[PDB]
Amino acid sequence: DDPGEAASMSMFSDFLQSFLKHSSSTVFDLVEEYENICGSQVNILSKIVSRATPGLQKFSKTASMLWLLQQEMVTWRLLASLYRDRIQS
Amino acid sequence: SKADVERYIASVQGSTPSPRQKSMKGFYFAKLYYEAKEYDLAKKYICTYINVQERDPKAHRFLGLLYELEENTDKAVECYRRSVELNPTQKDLVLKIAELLCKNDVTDGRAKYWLERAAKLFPGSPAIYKLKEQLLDCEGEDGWNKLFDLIQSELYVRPDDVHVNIR
Amino acid sequence: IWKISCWRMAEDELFNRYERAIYAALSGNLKQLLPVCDTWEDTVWAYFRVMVDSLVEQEIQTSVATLDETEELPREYLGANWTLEKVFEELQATDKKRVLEENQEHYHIVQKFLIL
Amino acid sequence: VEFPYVNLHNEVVGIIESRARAVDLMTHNYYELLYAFHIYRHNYRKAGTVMFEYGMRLGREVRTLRGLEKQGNCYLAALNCLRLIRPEYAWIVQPVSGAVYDRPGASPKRNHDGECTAAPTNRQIEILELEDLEKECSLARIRLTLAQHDPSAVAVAGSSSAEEMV
Amino acid sequence: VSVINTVDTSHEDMIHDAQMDYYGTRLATCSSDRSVKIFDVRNGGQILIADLRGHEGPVWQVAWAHPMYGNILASCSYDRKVIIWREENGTWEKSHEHAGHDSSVNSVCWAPHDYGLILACGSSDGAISLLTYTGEGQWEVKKINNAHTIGCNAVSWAPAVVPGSLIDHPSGQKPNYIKRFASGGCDNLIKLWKEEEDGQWKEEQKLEAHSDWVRDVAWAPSIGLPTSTIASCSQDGRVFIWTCDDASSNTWSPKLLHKFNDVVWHVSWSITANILAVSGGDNKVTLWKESVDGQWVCISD
Amino acid sequence: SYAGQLESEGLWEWAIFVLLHIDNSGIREKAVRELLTRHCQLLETPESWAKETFLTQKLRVPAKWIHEAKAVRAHMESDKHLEALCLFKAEHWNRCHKLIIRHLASDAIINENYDYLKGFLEDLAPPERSSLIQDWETSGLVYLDYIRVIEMLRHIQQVDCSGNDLEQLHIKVTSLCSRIEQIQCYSAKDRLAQSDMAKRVANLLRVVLSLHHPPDRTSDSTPDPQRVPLRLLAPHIGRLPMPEDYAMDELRSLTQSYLRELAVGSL
Repeated sequence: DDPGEAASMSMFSDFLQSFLKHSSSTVFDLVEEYENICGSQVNILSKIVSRATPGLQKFSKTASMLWLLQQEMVTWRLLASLYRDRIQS
Repeated sequence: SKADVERYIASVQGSTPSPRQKSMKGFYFAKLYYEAKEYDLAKKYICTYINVQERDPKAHRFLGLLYELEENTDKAVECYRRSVELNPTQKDLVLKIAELLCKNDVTDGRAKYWLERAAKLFPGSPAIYKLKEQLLDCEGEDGWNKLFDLIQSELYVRPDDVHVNIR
Repeated sequence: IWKISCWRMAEDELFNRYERAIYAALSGNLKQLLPVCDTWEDTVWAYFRVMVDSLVEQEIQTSVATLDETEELPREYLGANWTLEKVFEELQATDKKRVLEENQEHYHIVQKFLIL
Repeated sequence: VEFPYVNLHNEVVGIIESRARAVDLMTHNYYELLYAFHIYRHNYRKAGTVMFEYGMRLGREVRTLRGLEKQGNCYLAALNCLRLIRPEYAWIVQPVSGAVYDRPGASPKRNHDGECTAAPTNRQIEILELEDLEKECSLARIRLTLAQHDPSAVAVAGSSSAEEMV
Repeated sequence: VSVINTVDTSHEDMIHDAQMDYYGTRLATCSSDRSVKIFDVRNGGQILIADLRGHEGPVWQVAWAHPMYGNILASCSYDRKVIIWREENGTWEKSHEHAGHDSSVNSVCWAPHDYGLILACGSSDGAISLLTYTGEGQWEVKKINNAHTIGCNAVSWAPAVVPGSLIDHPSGQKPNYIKRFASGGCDNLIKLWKEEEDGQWKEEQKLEAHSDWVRDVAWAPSIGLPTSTIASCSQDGRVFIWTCDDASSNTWSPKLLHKFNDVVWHVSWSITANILAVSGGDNKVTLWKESVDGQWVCISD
Repeated sequence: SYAGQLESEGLWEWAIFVLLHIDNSGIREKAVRELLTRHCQLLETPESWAKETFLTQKLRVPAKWIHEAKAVRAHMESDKHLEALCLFKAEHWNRCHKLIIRHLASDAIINENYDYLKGFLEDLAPPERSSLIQDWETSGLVYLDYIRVIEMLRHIQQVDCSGNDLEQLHIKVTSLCSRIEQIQCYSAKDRLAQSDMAKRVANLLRVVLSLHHPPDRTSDSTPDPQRVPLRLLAPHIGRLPMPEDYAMDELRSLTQSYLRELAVGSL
């Protein structure tokens, strides 16, 4: 009813189709694609929130869903660096 | 070799004017003599840095390691003790003070006190179990009671691979 | 000598908070950098940016035997003990109520533990 | 003066300072002996503290022309003994101007039941930095400039404030 | 109404303003005699604290800062100056002097403490200045040139919680304080002003209903009230209330409160916003109340 | 209007009761904090205490805002003890500590009023509290370890205490020399407190070491502080912040024990 809560409902199957593309020998490619999926939905939700009239209460969930997936996107970025170093060392 | 360290330290003390600047290079001069096993020349160049940087915990720790490699127990301990005074984050060096005191005197209340300080920085440690065991075997019948409660209470943190179950 | 000069540009109240922070983020002055870091991410960044710069200065001043130099970089920064756990306690001792509320949300908690 | 106090520098200063604080300022030059002693030992900050106590005592006991002349010239000796110091340390320390030096040999104060009623002597302390000796030097000089015009004002001026003096 | 106390201010000449501190423990007054005077007024006693001299003309308004910054007063004058004064250790001295105006400065008003220590000042050249305390004695100035045509007469800040302007914020972020103020002038306009994302100041809205020079304008404190409200008065003897019933609409409506027989000089809100005081040109004050019918009724005739 | 009618005849705690029926949280918090910021007095009177206990124990008003208000009042009425205290009734120790270290510690040391300064410092010392205090280990802990070193010698000067406790005392003194070295002295007083703390520590170290070096059991004499080996004194005295006449009689005491190390080296 919020649009954001309706627009992110693919990611539960999109992350599964990305897991079923990779292996433990492509386990960083998996997390770089998880950042591209979350960053694509951050791009979509930003391109909805930037089009909401200020004070329209409904877009509260759209903004929380944007920030939640933006913090998720950078948490996949963090994982994709530090666990690569710790395995190379 | 010695002569390469001497040739480097001669040209690097040539490329130094004042005495305090020569002392400020003394830490690196001392490391190079230690890397030639010239332990007194290392001691002599670290002390001539310490008398110009009284507060460097690294220089006190390096002088302590040079006294450990001269078997001088309480001088290794004093330089390690002084390095813990100048940087208390060295839990490893609190343990190394207990390690060198229990290897010098088992009756020493400082050995038992520095083990107290090591245990309160590393609980559940078999190296600290054996540093207690080595005191408690020497505490006799009063030792045996403390040794039973120790063996029970630290097996309750790690079931041992062999020794503590036999003991 | 340039870092000693940039630290001096960070500590006179007549410089702008942002210019003090610019020279601080390039000279290790966490104490003049935290006066501008106004998110959780900025506050974690201030500690980590100075932790690397301080550890780099400690390896350099152990390995590069300079000559004639008669001024010190400050002993609050040269004498700095660092650990990852410490930074994530200092991030809970801060007065910045925003950082204390962000340091309780789910992804900022995950970010602490993945860094540790 | 020159070296008769190996181990003993702590006693000689206490002997001269206790003798100085017991005696009349116009009968024995103990503050100038103690100034010369501290100056020979390059202890300019103790020399200046001694000379400032001397100038403070002179205006507060010794309301005479030569008492104002020693007040000005002892404040001067104190001030120049601060100008010889780095601004890191160029300051004097005193009990507040109303705290009591209970003079040596005085019987301690009592209740009627006969106890020594030593009230807690909260050491509220005057600190005076280099400007404040320029200020009291300017005012002591002006107490004296009034005395070197009106000989009757001498009976008041030695412990007058700036607005009294205006 | 009941009198508590009757101050004699020792002023030799016409008083232009009388303002108490945030707690009602001190009073400040200013005059054609070039002085500003500060009093203790506690419990119906009265004592002089200071005779603050250091303007060179008649002083036209005073304003106390919020006590979160300590004991600070501002005052403005015919000589083009705004002076900021401060109490430290119990004595009052000048803590800033701003002469950056091209004619008489007719009004001053402090921001809500929630915005930082900021002063606004309105001038007879037609400009407005804003003075932001940056720290350790320093002040940023911003000057909005030509803010009114003919001249600027009054300035008043919007309260830092704009009604409705919080509902989209999820639990744990800071409020984005939208700094705004109102100003009146000799162009017959009231104008609303806002800070934009570059820190420049902008004319957000015009308010047009007086037929003559606007003398004064005051924003209502947002205590309990869900609407945004302003009062303003004029050289044609009118007072208008202005409501904005939706903060997303930015749409203001003028309601005529009264029309007096002469000029109205000043408008002053109660600290609970529920009552307005109105200074009439026949030397009177009248007091006005909003009813539960939203009608404005006098409580002093 | 009714909250203003309750403020006007002085029922400001009931003006809060009316304003607490505001369904809008953002207006409700501001209206209650703004009203508290007017009415909360520095004098914690029976009437203020009755209203504060009514607001906290009936109306659940967060007590943080009563003392936020008393801090804004303590700024206006200049009391920096009640400002530092009411801002700690808001949060953290640091305000009491950074008052003590500048305005109480140096005079308390110069007055030998250790047992008073301790009364603040051992309430700040617990690990629930000192772990939240800025600059503690180089300030409050240095003043407090100095006092506790004096207390543990005040006790060893009265009781048959063990070598384990004199080992502890020598370690506590050795831990203190290169920390009096590190005190943030601001005033004319702090530099004097630091330097007689240093003079006291140099001579505490002598008495602690002559109890580690007592005589052989052929003369029942008292333990000589001048028999103490130079070899254990100089590496710690060579860091103590002491004036040059204080350092002169220290250096003369060190030549005195060096001459005893030479004379009892030619027999």
